[PDB]
Amino acid sequence: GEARLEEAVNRWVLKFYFHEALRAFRGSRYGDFRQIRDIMQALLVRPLGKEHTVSRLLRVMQCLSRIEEGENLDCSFDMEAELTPLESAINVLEMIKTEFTLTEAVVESSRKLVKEAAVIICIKNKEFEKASKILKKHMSKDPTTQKLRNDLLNIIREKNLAHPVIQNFSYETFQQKMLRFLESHLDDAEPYLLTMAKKALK
Amino acid sequence: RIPNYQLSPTKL
Repeated sequence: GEARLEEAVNRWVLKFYFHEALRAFRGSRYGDFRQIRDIMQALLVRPLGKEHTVSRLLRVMQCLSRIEEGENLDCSFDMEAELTPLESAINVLEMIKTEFTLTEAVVESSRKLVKEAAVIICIKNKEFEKASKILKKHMSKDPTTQKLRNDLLNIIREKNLAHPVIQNFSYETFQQKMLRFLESHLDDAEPYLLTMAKKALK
Repeated sequence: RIPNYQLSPTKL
């Protein structure tokens, strides 16, 4: 009887902090995003009613969590093996790929940026063997990447961390592009507790 | 849903 009413507010509390996380993520305020992430992670264990609306946002939160820590190779979300958080965002984007029922036309353009980021970040951290592994296992070998696909290995062979290709890559615009992509496939409905807090403090 | 939608990393 009371289990649903707990599940009801649990969805509410979960969807409120998912909104504040994107809003903090959009403003490049990853400290509060990381704090809010831990709150949502603590809600994962709680009874959340099986609603497809929250499963979609949890996967979006999964991807953005791995991107925010994508420059920190001293941690791994898929801990069973050792996968850089950007390799982690690749598999999550592939789980977002199937469950969100997307045509690959809209997805593959974003999967370019993540696989590109997964290799470049490994280059800037001087783990050159790691970069080429992601480079062969995930990079497309299609024409659009063929210019950059050939560009990266040459740098990894030369250990040329000063190549413009590596230093023109800005991680901030990479995250923000991944945000509006993942966010465009969710609806901007205002969370119920945010509306209900607006009425009280007025 | 504890590692099903894992949001937090694990420091190596």
